[PDB]
Amino acid sequence: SGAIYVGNYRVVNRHLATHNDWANLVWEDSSRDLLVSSTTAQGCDTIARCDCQTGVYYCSSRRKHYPVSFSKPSLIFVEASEYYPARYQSHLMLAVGHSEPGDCGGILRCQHGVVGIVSTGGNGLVGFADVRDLLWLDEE
Ligand SMILES: N#Cc1n[nH]c2ccccc12
Ligand SMILES: [Zn+2]
Repeated sequence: SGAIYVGNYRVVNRHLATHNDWANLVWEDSSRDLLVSSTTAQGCDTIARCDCQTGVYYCSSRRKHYPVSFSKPSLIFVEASEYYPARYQSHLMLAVGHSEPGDCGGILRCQHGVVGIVSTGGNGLVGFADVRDLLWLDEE
């Protein structure tokens, strides 16, 4: 689990979005595993605007932050999951690291701020849904 809170936006994994998230839907992309909902409270997170390929992510299944090198956001084939069929996920960044299903929502961060959230795992890889292209998260 986990979310990004920026302005009046809550960014979550689309497959973990709650009734409240869907009732307050701003934007969702199935191909990216992202959903953004509106919030009444002002969020404190800053989104990275950059093309960093290194950062640190939080891994709930290890209670650890790990530094990683990750690929630029791409269209990648993602095996079967208990929350998705085998399919192509877009805007996905891969690193070598540990990721189990409950690690979804762990934040990847660089010096510029939040890069994305854990979205995929298995085979010793961790996949992160990029948010840095969603420039609209940064105003109203
Ligand atoms: N987990 C974690 C964090 N590491 N660095 C941060 C900076 C701002 C907010 C949260 C964190
Ligand atoms: Zn950066």
